[PDB]
Amino acid sequence: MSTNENANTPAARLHRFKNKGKDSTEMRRRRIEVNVELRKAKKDDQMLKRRNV
Amino acid sequence: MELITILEKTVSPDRLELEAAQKFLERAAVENLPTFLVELSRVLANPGNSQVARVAAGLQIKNSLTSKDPDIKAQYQQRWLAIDANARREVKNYVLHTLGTETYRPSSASQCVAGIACAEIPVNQWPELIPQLVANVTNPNSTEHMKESTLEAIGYICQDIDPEQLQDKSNEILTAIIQGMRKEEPSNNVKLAATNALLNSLEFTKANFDKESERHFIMQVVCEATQCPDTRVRVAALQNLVKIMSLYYQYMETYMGPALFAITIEAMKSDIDEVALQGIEFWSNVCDEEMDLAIEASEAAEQGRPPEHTSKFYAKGALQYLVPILTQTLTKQDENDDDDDWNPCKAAGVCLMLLATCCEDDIVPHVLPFIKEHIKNPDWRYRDAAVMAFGCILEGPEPSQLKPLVIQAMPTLIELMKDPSVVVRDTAAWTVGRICELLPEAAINDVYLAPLLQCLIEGLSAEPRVASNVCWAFSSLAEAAYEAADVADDQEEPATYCLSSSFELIVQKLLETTDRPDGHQNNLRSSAYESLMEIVKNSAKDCYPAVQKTTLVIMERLQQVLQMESHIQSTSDRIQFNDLQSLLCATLQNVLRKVQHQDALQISDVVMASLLRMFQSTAGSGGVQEDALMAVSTLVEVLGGEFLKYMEAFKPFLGIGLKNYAEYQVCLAAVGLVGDLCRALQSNIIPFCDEVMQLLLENLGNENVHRSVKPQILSVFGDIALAIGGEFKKYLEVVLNTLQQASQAQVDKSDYDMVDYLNELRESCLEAYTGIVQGLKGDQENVHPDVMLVQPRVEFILSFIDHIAGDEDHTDGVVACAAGLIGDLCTAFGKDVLKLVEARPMIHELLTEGRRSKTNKAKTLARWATKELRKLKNQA
Amino acid sequence: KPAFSFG
Amino acid sequence: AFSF
Repeated sequence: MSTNENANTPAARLHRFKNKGKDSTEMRRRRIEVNVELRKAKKDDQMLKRRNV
Repeated sequence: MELITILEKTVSPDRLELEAAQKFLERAAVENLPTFLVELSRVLANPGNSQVARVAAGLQIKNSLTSKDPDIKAQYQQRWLAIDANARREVKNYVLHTLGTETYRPSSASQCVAGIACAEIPVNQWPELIPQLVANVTNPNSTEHMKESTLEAIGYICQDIDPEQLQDKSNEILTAIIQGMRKEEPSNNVKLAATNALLNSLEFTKANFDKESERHFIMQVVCEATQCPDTRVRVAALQNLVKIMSLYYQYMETYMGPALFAITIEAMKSDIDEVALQGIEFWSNVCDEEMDLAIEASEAAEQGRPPEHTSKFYAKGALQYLVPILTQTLTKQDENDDDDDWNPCKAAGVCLMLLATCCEDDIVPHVLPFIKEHIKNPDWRYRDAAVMAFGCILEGPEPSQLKPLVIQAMPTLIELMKDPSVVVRDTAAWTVGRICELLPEAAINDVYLAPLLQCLIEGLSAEPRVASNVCWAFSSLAEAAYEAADVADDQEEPATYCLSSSFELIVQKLLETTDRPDGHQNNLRSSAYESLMEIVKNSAKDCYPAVQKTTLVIMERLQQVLQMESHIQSTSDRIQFNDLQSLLCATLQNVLRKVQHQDALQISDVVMASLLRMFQSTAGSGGVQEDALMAVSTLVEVLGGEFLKYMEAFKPFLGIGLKNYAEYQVCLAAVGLVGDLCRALQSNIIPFCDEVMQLLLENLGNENVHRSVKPQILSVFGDIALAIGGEFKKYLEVVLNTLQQASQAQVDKSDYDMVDYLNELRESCLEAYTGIVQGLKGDQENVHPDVMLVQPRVEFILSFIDHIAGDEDHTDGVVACAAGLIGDLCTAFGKDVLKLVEARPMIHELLTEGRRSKTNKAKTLARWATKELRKLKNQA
Repeated sequence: KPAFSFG
Repeated sequence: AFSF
């Protein structure tokens, strides 16, 4: 459907080599998204205690 | 004074003349800009002047017309368009006359033409320019310098215009370019200029490339410049053969067979770097496109529909020719090399990895004899290539037939991680890390588990290029062992796993690896910290006193860093310092998530004092503010209702986190913290919420903040409604009016980058409505009378859910939240809702679409809502 | 000869 | 047709 990222290929493909594509910014944004998802699951769990389904 | 002498003085090495001449040139540009431009055009067009003065004259025109900052470029084009048309015609005439009036080959006139045309081709104020350029190229009466400069001007133009304007004029410049790129031109500079021009003039040539007889000619003429003896022409022709494959797949069936295959293979086998690199990159792009086509061929086949585009399977058909070249290329490695230097040996590994994930189970019988014959070989390049070629093929095929290979390949890699050569050690550490990542249960097997741990603990002390590769293997191994024990150990948390006998000393060696003085090389400090976080998070119940020791050590380090801020002097000091603070904050989060509550109570005051001091003393810098807010959020979550003793000292920092709307990520963290804070503190959040609601309404009032902040504020309004309950009536009318205004907003359907935002805001509004209804409903067995303050809005809410029910495109969270709101409205009021819900059929469609969906919470909430609705309907 | 043109 |  959409289009993937391109950029200049000596810098674009270089982050697929070994463990080059794991700098501090990428690990930080991964730590953002897991932290968001556990809060979402906490709210979804906490809501159903009121309704009793 | 003539300006020629001023330019010659500006080129001169003495600053005593240079600065005065430069200031005179600037004052000439300020005093009368078009007269200065006219005189410089007169200087440029004369063949009798010195070439240095002409190039220095053209430099000012190039600087005046174009710039790299886009707003500066826009106002520069506007200030060009403000000049009278006759003077603009004079400089247009002189600059167009200059082409061909220079014997040197780099010329300023082509870039001057490009800037002039970029300033006014969207307004059609120069119709003669494209016929003049096409006529200059097409004229058979020689002058190679003019032809080269015109083709370079066309190539300069085609990369700077917005493509929607050149779509009008795409029939003539293609004629000029393909006339210039033909085989009979003797000068190779002309061929090189036309070949570099076609690479830019490609995105807006879709109508030409769709017609059969034109694209046949374009492909035939590009397929001749790959056989030029100049080699720069070879590189420039392969470079857009790659782009043609990338953009116009499904046209390539006629050409790929009896042309492009042989060209690309023979380019791969070359001994020149930049010519083999493009031959690798072509097949890498083919492997990208043929994986996307397979994803869509599965997705459409799930719904029973044929897909839009079928694949042709080029990469699967080319394996037996690609693999013996790709393996052989891996040996071309120098005895001294650099990490960031892209080269064909570094490209062949990435192409082999992509080929493995594309072709899957078929790649192994072509790779395995190479590793089998070159694992034992007294030469470090062939052994390093064998280890890398073994490590690339892991993610492709089926693990059930891939684990017996690595089971008997482990004792070779255990020995090979203690090699004389550093490069083989680094590659062996990488392949061991991939073994832990992709095939985890084959590594946990206790035949080789203790020597593997011994090898990794020994290799944590070696060179910085291999310790960093060891750290990711440790991070993967911890999760592998924890998940293997978590299957066995029942309900909550595993009591004892494979690494609990060795968790001590592993943790100690990581804490040693953190404090190396050479930690700035190859991400050593950060990779050690990420490994430490991943090992602490996946610990067993046996390993808890070690976690106590690590908590003490981490808090000691965090107390040390707060005194270190005044010793910073340079930019690199701040760059390393901010990374250190971010890593320490994330490690503190992972420590706080794991410690027991009775021990979590004891460290809380010094943790909040250090977080408050690092929030105060640091001069913003964004990332430490975000990490401080998220660390406080996890501290609030683990501490529960006992957090309120720290609240009144935290309140102004919460306020300034909300009030500062310049950066949106810090206020996103602040509103998420407000949600967590009210959800933890429940009814005790009453005296602090007036400033919070005022700041949230002020943030809703501003119209230049980022759009992504707006969905979260409505959801935390729902959360504070649920936390407060009966005292929400003083804010109820205001938040209901803002919810009405938010629900009455709509946006265009044309882009999914707006449709996704529309779905997100719709989910937020539905969550806010469920929050206010459940908050006013109360916690008792009978509904409170305060729900009847919402009863005029029920028809509005039902019309709103009818309006979203009428749409044909939905995210599943929309129907999942809407079913819950319908259930809340069924429980909220009496039988009067029935004569309103019977009038709209699309909600009854949605309550079946939720149950037939595959996402589980939509099914459960829709079942609950339709159960309440059927219970209400049967009570006639 | 230029021979070919696009239109 | 195509005649490389």
